[PDB]
Amino acid sequence: QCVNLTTRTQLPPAYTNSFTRGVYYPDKVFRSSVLHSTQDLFLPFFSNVTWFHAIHRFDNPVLPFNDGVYFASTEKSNIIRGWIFGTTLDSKTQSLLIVNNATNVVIKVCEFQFCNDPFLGVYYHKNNKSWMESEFRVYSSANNCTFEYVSQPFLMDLEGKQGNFKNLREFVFKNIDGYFKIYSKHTPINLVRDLPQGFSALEPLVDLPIGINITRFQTLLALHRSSSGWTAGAAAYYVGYLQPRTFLLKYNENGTITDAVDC
Amino acid sequence: NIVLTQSPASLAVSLGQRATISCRASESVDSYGNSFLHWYQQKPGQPPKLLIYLASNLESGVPARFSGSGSRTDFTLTIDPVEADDAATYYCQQNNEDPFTFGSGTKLEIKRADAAPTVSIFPPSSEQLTSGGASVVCFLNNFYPKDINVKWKIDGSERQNGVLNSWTDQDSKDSTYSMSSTLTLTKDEYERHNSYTCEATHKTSTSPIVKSFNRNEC
Amino acid sequence: QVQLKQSGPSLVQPSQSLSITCTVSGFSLTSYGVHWVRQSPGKGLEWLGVMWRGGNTDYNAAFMSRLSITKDNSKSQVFFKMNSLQTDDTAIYYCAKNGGAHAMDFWGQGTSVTVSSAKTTPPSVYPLAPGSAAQTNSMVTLGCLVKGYFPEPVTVTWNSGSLSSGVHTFPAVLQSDLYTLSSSVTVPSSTWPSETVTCNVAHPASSTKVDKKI
Amino acid sequence: VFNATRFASVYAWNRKRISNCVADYSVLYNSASFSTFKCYGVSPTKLNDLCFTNVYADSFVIRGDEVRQIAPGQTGKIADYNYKLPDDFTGCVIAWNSNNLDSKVGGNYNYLYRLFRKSNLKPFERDISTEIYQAGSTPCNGVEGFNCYFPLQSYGFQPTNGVGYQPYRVVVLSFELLHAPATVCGPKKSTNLVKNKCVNFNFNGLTGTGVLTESNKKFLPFQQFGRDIADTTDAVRDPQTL
Repeated sequence: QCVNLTTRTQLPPAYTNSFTRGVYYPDKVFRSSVLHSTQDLFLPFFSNVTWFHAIHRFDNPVLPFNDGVYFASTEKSNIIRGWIFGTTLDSKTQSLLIVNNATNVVIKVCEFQFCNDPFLGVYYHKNNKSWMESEFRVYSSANNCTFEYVSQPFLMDLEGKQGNFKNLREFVFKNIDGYFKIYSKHTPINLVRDLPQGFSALEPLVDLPIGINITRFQTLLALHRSSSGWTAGAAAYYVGYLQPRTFLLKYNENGTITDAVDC
Repeated sequence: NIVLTQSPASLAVSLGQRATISCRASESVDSYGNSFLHWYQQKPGQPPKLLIYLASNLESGVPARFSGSGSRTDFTLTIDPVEADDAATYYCQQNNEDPFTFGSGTKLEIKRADAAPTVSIFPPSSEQLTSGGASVVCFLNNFYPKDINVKWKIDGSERQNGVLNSWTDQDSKDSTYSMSSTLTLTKDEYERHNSYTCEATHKTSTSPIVKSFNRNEC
Repeated sequence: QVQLKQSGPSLVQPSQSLSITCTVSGFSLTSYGVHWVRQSPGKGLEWLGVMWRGGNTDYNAAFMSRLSITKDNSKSQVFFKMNSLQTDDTAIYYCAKNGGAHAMDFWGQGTSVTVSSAKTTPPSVYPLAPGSAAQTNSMVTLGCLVKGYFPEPVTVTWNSGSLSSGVHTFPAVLQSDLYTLSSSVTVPSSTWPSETVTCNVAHPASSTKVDKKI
Repeated sequence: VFNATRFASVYAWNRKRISNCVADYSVLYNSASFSTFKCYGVSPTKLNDLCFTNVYADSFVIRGDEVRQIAPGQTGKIADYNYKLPDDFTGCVIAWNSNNLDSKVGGNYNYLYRLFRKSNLKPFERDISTEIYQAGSTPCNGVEGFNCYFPLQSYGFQPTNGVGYQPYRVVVLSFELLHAPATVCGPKKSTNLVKNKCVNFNFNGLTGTGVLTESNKKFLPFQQFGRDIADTTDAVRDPQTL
């Protein structure tokens, strides 16, 4: 209900500036050698955005979800296991639960009683490990489910590690009249600093016709311990607020967006 | 007091017609949403069975021809169509005030096809006479309607003391009536005359039912 | 499915007490009550009492202090304790399953309980066959005279139930502290005097089954 | 659900949530394995070209005489106290005589129904209360007797009873439209594909007229259509064949 991890080291909120990130394909139309003008929820260029870490600095605050938010999950040991979206973030109303149990990205919508800092646990990170999940502190209870979905099977590496970030898993989360669309893009990286100054068009992952109100969101994170004395590995994520400003999309002959311009 | 003045006392209805059975009650009413009672059907060869619960919903086990309605005090059972399976005694049980007694009971008879009785006399054997008893048995079974009059008349004069019968009601299996006539006599009375007769009179049989027999016919 | 046949009592004396065992089967006795009635003693079908759904009991206004009911969930049987029985209490008793609105949906076979101080008297069966000079019209009728027995009833059949067409079971006539039962069957000439015919009896109370040849 | 192994009661019906799928309803209408097929507000042939938000197949059984109560604009014991439907029910009710399936030796008395209730139910309001209430001012304190009825009663689904009492596996397909996006639809029937000929095409997303011919254009995995430099549709990926 109000489980907050105590191993978080008191540090101020980190911030950065997005150079050109937060652009995705707004439609399913193939175009060749054009500069298409469009207006939808994208991240404004040169806009100040936050920087949240998940390490042994473990950030998981209650952040606002007005229209949509852009994420850039920089992972090394795959600490990010999913996201939470809902209005009250408790069992009072319906709340979207996105979680990855290291085998399938489970997506459900029930009256999930989320805590102040939910997480998943991997016991025995040192010896006799087996990389098995035992603690599931995502929610306390669930009632009156309205949507259920399980992604394809995968195999995530729960090996706790320290150092730089290896994978760049960018996502976009928005809610437009119940159409909770999710974009994704996975690419490697060697990042030891703030959000990279680059560009990459994100492809659509899934489309969740849920039909609920969403005003705030959180992020699920994995922990390790050999449930308050747990610690995390090496990962981080960002939060960029989308706005319906005017943007251009430069399409190449192959049909991909190679560059964009914020008016 | 709850005087369940159920009427009529009995009925004799033909096939394909409509029979009506009323039921009166005193108390109580307004239990949850109604004040209706339960109806039953006691066949001569089967115990009672629930017909309609709350007088507005049919009950399984019995045919679905039963229906009806009723006021807060008066109730009515509509039997339509009257068939050969409705030969039974209907009742009306209280359900909302102790005691849950039934009505007076309305016996419904079905006017089936008529049939004449059989004739078979069985005088007592020499062993029965040695025991002390002497009971001539004359079976008049497989007939319809029940309007039958058996009356023994010995050759000497009209008998009115030893006349006896065992009238069987219309069974559920056997749709016809049956009656076993008997004549209680002593050894001297049986040997008083040689010839006797099992005299009877049936409604359908215009001619008199008679059959003579001797004492040595055993 | 629902079975509520009664048994146990055979013959009771007046001014005594004995319980009628109504065997419950087909439904949970704790979830449904069991009624108790008798077959029209004078006036219409007389209701005696009912066991509630695992609680108290209700009884007739006249039989409030006379009769009592008690349930035994261990044996799945309900006992109908009788007290102060008189000669007028002789009738066929039935039990039924408590319905929704205190209805009696399913009913049992019941049993005939006779109230009398006299003891059980065995029967004196006399086979009824036609004589050599007896008349006949394209048929041969037989009978069995079960005279001088007590208490009622007694079921009579023919050849262990082989003959069923012409069989007619009549009610027993009340004699002086005894009963006189009679039965008959219409059969062709090929079954008598050529073949052997045996008339069997069955006393439901004493379970007496003694065969008698015609 | 129509051919399920076992059904629920009339007041505790098994609400099977159906969403994000399709179904050819003409097969069920012509399945030759039903006793009643009555769709209210829309015919089985018209609903094949319509989509719905949520579909709930309420699974239960009732007697033959009670089938008329399960319909819009009809009252009764089950229509008011056990399972209340809306006055504007736009779904469809289907039933099948299950006397050879549900009934057994002695009668199947597992299906229960309430003879009354404290108040009439609302549209699509389920109640599983088994409490025995008092009718008069004399409190019974639980058990029934002396003016306090027991509402739950079992159905008399016997194998030798009349057709009015036999079981009918009623399946009320509750079709409704809520604020959420449409998820259920009918059979998306199509025609044969024609190539290298002037034919009018009609896809789910766009339509037009032209000669459909293969080319070296490579659409992305999510791109279903394509436009030229002038932002005009000049290419399309067939939804059936990639």
